[PDB]
Amino acid sequence: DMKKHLNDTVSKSFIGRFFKLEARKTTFTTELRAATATFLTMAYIITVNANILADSGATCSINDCVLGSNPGYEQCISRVKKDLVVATSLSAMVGSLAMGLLANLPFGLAPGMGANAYIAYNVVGFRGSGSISYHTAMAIVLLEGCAFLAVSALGLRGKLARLIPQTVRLACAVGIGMFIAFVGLQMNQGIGLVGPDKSTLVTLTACAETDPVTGACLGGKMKSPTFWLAVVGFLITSFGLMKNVKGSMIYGIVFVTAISWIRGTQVTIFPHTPLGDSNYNYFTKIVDFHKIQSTLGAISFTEFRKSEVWVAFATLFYVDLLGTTGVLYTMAEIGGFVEDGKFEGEYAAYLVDAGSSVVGSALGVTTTATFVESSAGLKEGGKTGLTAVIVGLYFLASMFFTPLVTNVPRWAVGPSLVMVGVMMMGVVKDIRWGETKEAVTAFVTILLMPLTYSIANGIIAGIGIYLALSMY
Amino acid sequence: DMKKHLNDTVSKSFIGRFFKLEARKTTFTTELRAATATFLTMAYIITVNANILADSGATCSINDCVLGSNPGYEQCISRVKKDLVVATSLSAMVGSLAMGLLANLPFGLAPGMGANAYIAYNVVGFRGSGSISYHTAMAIVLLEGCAFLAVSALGLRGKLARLIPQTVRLACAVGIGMFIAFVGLQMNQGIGLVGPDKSTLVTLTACAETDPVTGACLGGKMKSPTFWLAVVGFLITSFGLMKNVKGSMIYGIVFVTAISWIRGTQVTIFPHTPLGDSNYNYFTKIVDFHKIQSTLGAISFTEFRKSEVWVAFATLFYVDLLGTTGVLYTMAEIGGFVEDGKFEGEYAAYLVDAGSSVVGSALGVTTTATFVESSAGLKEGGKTGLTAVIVGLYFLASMFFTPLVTNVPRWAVGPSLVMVGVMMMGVVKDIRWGETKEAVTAFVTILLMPLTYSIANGIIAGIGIYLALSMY
Ligand SMILES: C/C(=C\CNc1ncnc2[nH]cnc12)CO
Ligand SMILES: C/C(=C\CNc1ncnc2[nH]cnc12)CO
Repeated sequence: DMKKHLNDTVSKSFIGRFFKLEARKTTFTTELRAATATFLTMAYIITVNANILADSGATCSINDCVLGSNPGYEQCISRVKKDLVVATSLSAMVGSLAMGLLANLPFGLAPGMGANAYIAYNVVGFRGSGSISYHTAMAIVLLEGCAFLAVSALGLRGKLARLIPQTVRLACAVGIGMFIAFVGLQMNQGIGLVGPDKSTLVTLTACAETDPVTGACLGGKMKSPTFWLAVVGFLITSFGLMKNVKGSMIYGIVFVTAISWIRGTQVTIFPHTPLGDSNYNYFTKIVDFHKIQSTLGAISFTEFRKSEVWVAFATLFYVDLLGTTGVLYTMAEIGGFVEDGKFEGEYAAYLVDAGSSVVGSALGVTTTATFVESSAGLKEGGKTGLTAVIVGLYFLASMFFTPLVTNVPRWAVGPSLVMVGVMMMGVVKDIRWGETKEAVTAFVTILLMPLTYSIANGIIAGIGIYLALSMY
Repeated sequence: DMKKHLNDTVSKSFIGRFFKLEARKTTFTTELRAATATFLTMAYIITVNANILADSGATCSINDCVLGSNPGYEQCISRVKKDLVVATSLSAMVGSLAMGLLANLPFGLAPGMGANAYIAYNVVGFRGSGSISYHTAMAIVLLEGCAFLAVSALGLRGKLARLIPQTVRLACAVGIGMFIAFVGLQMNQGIGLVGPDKSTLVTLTACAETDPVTGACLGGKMKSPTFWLAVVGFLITSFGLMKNVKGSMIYGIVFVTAISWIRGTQVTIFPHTPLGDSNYNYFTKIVDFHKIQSTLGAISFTEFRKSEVWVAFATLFYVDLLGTTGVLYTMAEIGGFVEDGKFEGEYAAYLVDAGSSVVGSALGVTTTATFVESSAGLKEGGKTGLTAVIVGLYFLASMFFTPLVTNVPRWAVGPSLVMVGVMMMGVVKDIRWGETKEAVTAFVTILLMPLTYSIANGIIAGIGIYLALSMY
């Protein structure tokens, strides 16, 4: 019986009374279990979001040498990838802690997919491409976060995110899902299923004897030793949604990485090059305390005088308004929160999702949103902020394992990137495909995002068609 | 009143009694109007299917000169494109006539989208690419048609097209729609919205100062004089489905072509090169009788001893079985045809759709299927084969205008190719997106077709995942 003794020494204490444990009937153990489930569902991103931003033009320029395979640049990119893990863990612990404390909402915060890909692979490019360097991207994040905080402070978001047509938002979500799936197939961040061609633009080039320098290959199709390991990892992950295990994405990532940690095999991650020797020597120790040394703060408000920047600002505004106008209300009816027209926390909910982006802009991360993959805790129990606090505590006591998170091979996150798109595509059945007016714009927005390799292009081409087709 | 006098001099005559005009109550005028509507809906393909097969490695090899911009090869490709128009018109008149006469079904036959793209852009390649030359493709069509006729003669199709899982077929249809939309964007058959890149694989390159030889460009984005004309033609076409005009696709094609026929403008199709002079000199006359001289018959059963051929045979079998198991029954409930379990013509319907592919294999065309875009006649009236016969008569008296169909610019069919994909995508809301088992395979099949630029790759990757995920 002493189990229930833990629910009277806590509920009647200050901690229980502060969160109103007696109201919205629940127990401390149930809230802890819900927090554990929603952490296991979400924990993947700490190693997924680290590998996307790392290969996105690190802070060191040619002065510390880009794409020429020089060990000097490789050491810097290793250090930067080491720092972004801690940065993402900190940005997930904060925000989640505020949402737990400022409001009584059992949610979680972390830099989600979709804004990280946008600023990572379109404006900063792949290791020095694009138009704007790394500092200007974080300046843009700062400006967008401040603007969204101002907009949510005194009410316009409800009156601004409701006038957008109901089809463009869903089409944009599907297009972002397709693009995040597409980016996980090239031999730059993905597994290597898609390669270049001369006659056509795309061609199946799972390719064994590949060219290390450029990216082409010299014969051998669908016989890559690492591509098949990635495929079996994807199958292991996919056999985790059926039969409904708690967390399967991290299970597949862990299995693939653990198989890859063997030294000497053809799918290894620690080769005999001295880069591999240094990586292994760092990997010997498991627990390591790391302090940010490179991307602690780097903001430059000196290039806000040209174009190709404010377009990114508008696109980030549109994507972040798409993200939050949706998931927040959706994961309110699952629990016993929704009333006739109120959340009892909606106003305080929108404030944190914008406030904990200013703290992340000068930290190494992108804008954050409440995770949709957190209903695994709501569907069990817990009605107050005893899950957000525990999630923040977990993320805080998950950054000490940096050596086990900075050596994940890039072919272990390809399945995760593909599965994110599969999960996102599920909303495509709510679009009214009957009328031509919605079908044309939805199809254009969906198709133009992965083919042209741009999200802003898709949004700007979907808005124009919908505007022109209704010129009355 | 003499209008109704036309319904007694015909219904009581041999023509009326043969088609049982008194039964399945209808009138001759109603059937003629339905035939007119279903011809206007379908007529586009005569200029759409001609431009796809023309730029697919014409029969003349390097001996009559490939992609080097030599006038000798250009004359041959012009002659071949001239011949395929008549070939497609003949293949549409036949088959439709048989379906009108052999059975009492008010449908129409023509070489539909999806098998033409497959054999055109994957196995014969773009002007000499691929593994198999033109003759082997028609031999494959002959073999597939004979095999399907044998299978439909004594019953297996009902017992063979029903065991395929309900998700793979829909995913394949959506993937073919996406691929047919994708193929209409490159600067080879499409308008020019998508071009190559070095860092990424795809990049928006609507590009004004393009390179005539290779396909790249030398600066200027989204400022192509012909791309904007194609866009406005697409808008004209799309403002034809809302407000429900009879036929709008051919309207947009005609408008774009008529604007393009002006000589001297920047979007012209008759430049001052002597190729343009010869094309214009042929275009002076409007009505011209043409006889097939190059692709009348060319079948070679000499290379059926290697691989990379029977794979195409299996893929064609799968696609053609997907096509017919669906549309035929669907456009049976619209009219008063469906009974408890019978069509009164199902067995005779499946026979013609396979028989009129043998006649087309040694004619210049691909496998044909009953057009889904023929319900425009069913939804008005007509219950017997007084529309198929009229459709065949129209197609017969539509091949005399070859000069007005062989000079259509390639940027006038891009909107049509895009719109076909938009119309095909509408079935995506019947797939069960809830269970992971169907969602994963549907997403993989949908995504892998346009990205890898192959339909067989998508089918073979969607079948394997569904088989592996159910290994019990
Ligand atoms: C709106 C933004 C991100 C949204 N991304 C996500 N939003 C909600 N749930 C998720 N799960 C994974 N990624 C996400 C940028 O702050
Ligand atoms: C099965 C095949 C083609 C199917 N294509 C089509 N099938 C049905 N309706 C259409 N409208 C345009 N194209 C089509 C090949 O014979």
